[PDB]
Amino acid sequence: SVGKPLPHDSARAHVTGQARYLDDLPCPANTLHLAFGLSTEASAAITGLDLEPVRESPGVIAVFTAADLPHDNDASPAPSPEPVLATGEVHFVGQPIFLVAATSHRAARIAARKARITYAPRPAILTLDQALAADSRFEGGPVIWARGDVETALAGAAHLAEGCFEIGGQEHFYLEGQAALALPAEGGVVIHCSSQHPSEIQHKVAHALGLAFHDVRVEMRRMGGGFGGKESQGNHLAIACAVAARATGRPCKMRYDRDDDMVITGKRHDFRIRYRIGADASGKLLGADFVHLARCGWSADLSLPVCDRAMLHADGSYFVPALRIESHRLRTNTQSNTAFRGFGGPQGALGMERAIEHLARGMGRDPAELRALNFYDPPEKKTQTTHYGQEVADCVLGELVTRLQKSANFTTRRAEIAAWNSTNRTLARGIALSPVKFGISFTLTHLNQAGALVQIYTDGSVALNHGGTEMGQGLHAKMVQVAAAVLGIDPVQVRITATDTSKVPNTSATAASSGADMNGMAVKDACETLRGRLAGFVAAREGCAARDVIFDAGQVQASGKSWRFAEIVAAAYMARISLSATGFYATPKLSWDRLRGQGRPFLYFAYGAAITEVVIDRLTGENRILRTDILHDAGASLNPALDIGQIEGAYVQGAGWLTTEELVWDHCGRLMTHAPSTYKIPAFSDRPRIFNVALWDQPNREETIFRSKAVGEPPFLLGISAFLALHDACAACGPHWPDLQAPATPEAVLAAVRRAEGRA
Amino acid sequence: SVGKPLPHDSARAHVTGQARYLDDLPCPANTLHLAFGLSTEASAAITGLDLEPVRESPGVIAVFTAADLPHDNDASPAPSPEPVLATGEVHFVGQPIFLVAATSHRAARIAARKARITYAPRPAILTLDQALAADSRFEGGPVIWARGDVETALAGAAHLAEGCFEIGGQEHFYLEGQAALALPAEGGVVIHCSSQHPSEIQHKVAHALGLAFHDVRVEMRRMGGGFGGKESQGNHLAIACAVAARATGRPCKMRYDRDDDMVITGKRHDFRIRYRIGADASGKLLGADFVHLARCGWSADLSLPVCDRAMLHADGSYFVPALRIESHRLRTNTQSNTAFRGFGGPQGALGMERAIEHLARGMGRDPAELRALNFYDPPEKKTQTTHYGQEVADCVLGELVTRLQKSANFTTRRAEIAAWNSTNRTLARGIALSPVKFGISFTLTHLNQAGALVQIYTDGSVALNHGGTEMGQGLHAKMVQVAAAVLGIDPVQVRITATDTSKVPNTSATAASSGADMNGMAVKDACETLRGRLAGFVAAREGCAARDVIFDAGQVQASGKSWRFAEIVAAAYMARISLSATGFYATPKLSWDRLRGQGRPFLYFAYGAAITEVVIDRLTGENRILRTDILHDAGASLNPALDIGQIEGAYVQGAGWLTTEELVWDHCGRLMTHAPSTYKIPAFSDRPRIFNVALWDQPNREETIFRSKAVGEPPFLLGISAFLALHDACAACGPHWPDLQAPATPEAVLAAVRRAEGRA
Ligand SMILES: Nc1nc2c(c(=O)[nH]1)N[C@H]1C(S)=C(S)[C@@H](COP(=O)(O)O)O[C@H]1N2
Ligand SMILES: Nc1nc2c(c(=O)[nH]1)N[C@H]1C(S)=C(S)[C@@H](COP(=O)(O)O)O[C@H]1N2
Ligand SMILES: O=c1nc2[nH][nH]cc-2c(=O)[nH]1
Ligand SMILES: O=c1nc2[nH][nH]cc-2c(=O)[nH]1
Ligand SMILES: [Ca+2]
Ligand SMILES: [Ca+2]
Repeated sequence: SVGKPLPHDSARAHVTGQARYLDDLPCPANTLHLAFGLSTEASAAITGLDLEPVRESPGVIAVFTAADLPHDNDASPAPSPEPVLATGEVHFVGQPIFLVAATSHRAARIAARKARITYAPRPAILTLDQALAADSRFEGGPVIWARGDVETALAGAAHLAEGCFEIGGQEHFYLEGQAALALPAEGGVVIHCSSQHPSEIQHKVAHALGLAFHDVRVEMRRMGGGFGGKESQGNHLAIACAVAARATGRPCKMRYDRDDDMVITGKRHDFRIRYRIGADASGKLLGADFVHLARCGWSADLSLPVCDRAMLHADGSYFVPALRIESHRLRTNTQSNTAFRGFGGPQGALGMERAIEHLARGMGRDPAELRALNFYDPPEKKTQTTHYGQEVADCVLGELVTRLQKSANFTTRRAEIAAWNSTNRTLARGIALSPVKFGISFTLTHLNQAGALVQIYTDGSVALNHGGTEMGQGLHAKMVQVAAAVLGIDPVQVRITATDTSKVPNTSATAASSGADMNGMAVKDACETLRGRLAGFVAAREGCAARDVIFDAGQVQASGKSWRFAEIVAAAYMARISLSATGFYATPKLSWDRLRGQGRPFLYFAYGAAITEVVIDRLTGENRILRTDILHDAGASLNPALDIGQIEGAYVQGAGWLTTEELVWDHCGRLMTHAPSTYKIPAFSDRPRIFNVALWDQPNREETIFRSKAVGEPPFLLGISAFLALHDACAACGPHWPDLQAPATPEAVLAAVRRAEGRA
Repeated sequence: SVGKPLPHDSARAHVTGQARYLDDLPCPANTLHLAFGLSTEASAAITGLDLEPVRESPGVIAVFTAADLPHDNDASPAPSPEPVLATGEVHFVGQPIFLVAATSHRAARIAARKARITYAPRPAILTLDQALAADSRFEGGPVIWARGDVETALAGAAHLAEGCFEIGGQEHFYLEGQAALALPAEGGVVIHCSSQHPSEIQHKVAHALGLAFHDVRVEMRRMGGGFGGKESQGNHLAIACAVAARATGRPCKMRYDRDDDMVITGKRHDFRIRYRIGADASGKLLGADFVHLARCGWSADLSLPVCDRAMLHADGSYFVPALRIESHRLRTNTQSNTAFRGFGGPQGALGMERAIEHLARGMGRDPAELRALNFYDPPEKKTQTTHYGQEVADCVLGELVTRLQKSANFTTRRAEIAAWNSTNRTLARGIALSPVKFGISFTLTHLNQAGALVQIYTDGSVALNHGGTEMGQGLHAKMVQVAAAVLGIDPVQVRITATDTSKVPNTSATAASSGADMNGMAVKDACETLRGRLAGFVAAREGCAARDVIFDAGQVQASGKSWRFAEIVAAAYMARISLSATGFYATPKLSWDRLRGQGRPFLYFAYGAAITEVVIDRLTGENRILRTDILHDAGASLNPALDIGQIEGAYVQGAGWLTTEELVWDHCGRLMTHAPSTYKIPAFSDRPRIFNVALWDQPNREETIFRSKAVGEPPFLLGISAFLALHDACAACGPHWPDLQAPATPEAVLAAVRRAEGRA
């Protein structure tokens, strides 16, 4: 079943509005609703906290403060704490300071605004330089990795390019907002939330309430979008909900209004990247030296892994004999940044990407050959390594880009464009090609495990359950498909159930594009046990050997006789053979050392390429993507439709990141862009007018679920091509380095134009 | 932990009203409430059905009729159907005809009464003779089993007794009544209910909705008692709930008001038992021939297995060279009878016990030696068999009864009584010893399976889950105990979860006193798995063998180091070892054939004995139990507290059965006793004033979880001593056979008195 383009498991339900998300679930009439009241300072001591106006507000029932917290007060996904309710001082504008449970969402919102709070302000750190200045950082100092000796390499280099440039963050904007609900259930709680990580929600709620893990059960059936935004900031909602619940005696739900959501949660780490890169006379890179300043926010969240991944991707798609990264994870008084599709990767990649382009302009070379010339070697003595020392044995980049350029009519188009430009004085088109190599697996190694539990009922139908969470990316269907493929029956007999830490325990968050790779195995593992039992039984019964019992298309065949799967199961039931099983999986071959920067942190890499073409307006910088062509490698895809879709969506999101998406804070730290009316994701019409997406269809070298390949994050990096192209257009307008910053808003583009035009 | 007298798992919650049973669960404001409208005819064709008044009644939302059922209309636990709504005709007073769904339980009841129905009455069959007469029956004819040649045997017997007697049914009176709730959950349903058989609730709900099983989940956390009454009559409530909820789009609950419950559900099968038994001059049984007429009601329900079980126990505790049974299972237009603690066994045993008393009286012998003399032989060439040919290899009655007689001062007490009676002309005391042997395992062999799913979280706590359902009998403690023992940690670390068919599938109803025998094994089975993975891991890590890793008391020990179980678990999680496992178990050695009456239908036999002392008043029949002494064999008890408890309570209920519980139908077939005000269970004061219960402590010969023994049903048979003792007091008043019938209400006793007295 694996391999066919079947629709998402809740397609119909989405499309008629029966699919329920969290705020849709029915709940008792006495359910309360909650809202945080937030700090209005970027950095201060809290000096007075009068809440009387709060308690007195209509419909309100309980109000909460760090002191009311019965046990832990900490939602951080990492060993250093992050209070859920402020403990004496605040650190960014948005930080929740107390919590309100009233008889209605509005009510709670309204009350949250009546507090009388006095602060003793303090100097605030809002910018990388400020941070740098004040040595405000995480991990007691920057992280440095080095392979070879760069300064040597670069001092003696025929060509060179130094450059510095800004990469702005990005707000997830998941259509369904953060949200959760908790229901006291004799002794313990049951939380429903919209999170990518129920096993953690469990852990944090448990600690928040002083309960052993077994007294807390998180169920989560679907999220309306997550993109990393829900890898951890689901914690504050769950904690508050469980805590209000334990106190008031009653169910408590909490959902952030959009404005709150954007102000409180984190975003993608914005980066400043400073690079020197250099090459040979023939164009082979000689070395690249990089410094990453990354804006993490006021607490650790997942900065640690994120910045590790960006370093880990600083080689972009190329082999480089010497390469250095110095990675500062700067602490600042603003939203605590966190995961976002790509998890650092795009930042590191775009780093190398910008440079190599700068390099190419420098030597009047065509960027594309320059790249193509430095891709890692194809597979099949001594294989090349990355700067962290992992052999790259499966890079099909050379082949693929070639194939893409042909199919995209790359060369010819390039000319048509030059011409067209030369005849225009107000508009310029530009086009670029960018590649992608992304590694698969958590860099924090022991997260790479998954479990599934499978049940077959006497009427032959099946209930599948696994650790992943469906956030729109088709995970469940793939897992259904794998299961139906391994048991030999039609998918229709397989039903998916909601994710539930009481059914599969100790899960990792659904992330690192590892949802399907791993859960897939786990389910397969369960289904294999089950199938095993069936064959054993059939065999003894029909005298003969298990391995000749065949399950296919809903039918079982043995010794010339054949029966319907149901008929087999019923009979195993009568025979008393267990029809239930768990299954589990752990990614092999991984080992690496973060501090040393050496090892094999990944199983295999994902690749792909994209050629985008755009036009810009020389007067105002207005601009847009006319056409894009992608060719991306999803292994032996488990579901081509489902994959094409992630590819298309990711691309858009990726581009979105480098074009109109822009975060802005005011001089006092306030988030100015905190609502769709001022934070602008790709709207329907920004879709490329011609959008060709196709897949490289080749098995994965490594032994993954049906030789497929993760496909959720990788494709997000194809967005770079858009930025690259945007920059090709500026370059066409003058002979200077456009030095286009990201995000490329029109103001930004217009600025690049002028530089290149030499008008300042 | 196994072996300690620990409290029930939910004792704190029982005692402060926090434990929630089904009607306590909170549910959405829009939930609807249901009630059936019932037939008022014992047997007729439904000719007209005006429901208009119903739809018109206040708060009503939907009304249903067989025609409205969307798919199956059948709630029977057996191959022949039993409609949930009546189809054209009715067969007893109480049979549900249509179904109302209103915005409140009262509203529903009230509307249920407004229908205008016209019937076309038919002759009804209400008594055994009638049915016998009309050849009204199930299984197309009686069932006969014969071992040896009885006629021959009897004909040539030094001693003989023929007698015939009635045994009455019994209403469960579970303190929480039948009840269920169904929640549409996108495409499928979730049922909560109060039932001993969630996997079946699943089956029937599914079939009624037209859904594969996998779209139906039943969760059942605890029942307020079941005693058999919830082995199958949970079905109608669940089907109706689900059906109403498919149609109205909203959650529907249904619980039966007492009066309804007693009129609609079934009761223990009342019996008429005819016998001839005969012996040697020395007292050894020669043969015994038995006829069982059994009133099953309008529909199959579980008559089939029940009646098999009575045949199965017609040998009571005695070896009998020849013995025959003809068992009629007669259909009648009354409540469809069903399971009840003992499931036929008591009726069968009572049968033999009456007869051997009759024989004893006939030969001027003391019943007690008569019995003592014919018990099966102890264990340790050719071992005796039962009349179904199953060797009885573990009968310790001899040893046990002896011990009981002595500890209870039997003989001296017998004398004290004779004297006392001789000085008394209005009161008479009676005393009697009665033994029990009870087979353990469903007689419908493939039912004897169970499964469990266990989880260990990274803080070391543990979530246990198995297929059995808690109904007051202590199953979840015993299961927690086994788990804690096998894993080597303190029980506090293990929490039980609600029975849930999406977690352990395809379960048998919890019954046959086999809840723990089996789930215990399965739970051991998963724990052993998990403890296996842990040892493996410690082994590898500390180099050494797994069999030397030791879990005890919450601590793990190997090569001279030790750590806390939780430290092991966390370490395993980081090593990426699955901490989840299912478990399964199927009882071995069983094989037997219903039709022939031959086989091993049981793993082992439960035994015990009870001596009861009573007084009756020769004027009105009033009477009461003064003192009871029991010695019962629970194997190596999994929890002596919990086991003494089942013995106590069961004794009471058993006596209850043969003394004040009495069912009564009027000429039209209407149940006259349908409420506690007229059906009378033992009340506090009818407890024996001196009530000594003690356990026989010997490991089971068979390999049962910790060598323990089922103790749910067997001990109910100890009630028979109460009846036998009431009969001894009658006997004490005259030289004639009292012919005491059951139930021995005071009317009944007085009647016996007079027979004995020759006063008619
Ligand atoms: N439609 C949709 N796709 C998505 C997301 C989402 O929230 N919605 N989250 C992304 C992120 S951050 C990851 S890490 C992958 C997860 O895919 P996977 O489960 O198979 O690993 O989904 C990507 N694709
Ligand atoms: N307190 C209590 N004890 C009880 C019952 C009950 O509803 N409540 N049901 C009886 C019946 S019919 C059976 S079959 C056993 C179940 O014992 P087991 O589950 O451990 O097999 O409960 C016996 N004892
Ligand atoms: O290496 C990681 N990659 C991720 N992608 N999305 C979430 C991720 C995470 O925790 N770690
Ligand atoms: O043999 C059985 N004995 C039972 N006791 N309680 C329920 C039973 C059943 O289904 N079968
Ligand atoms: Ca966010
Ligand atoms: Ca009943």
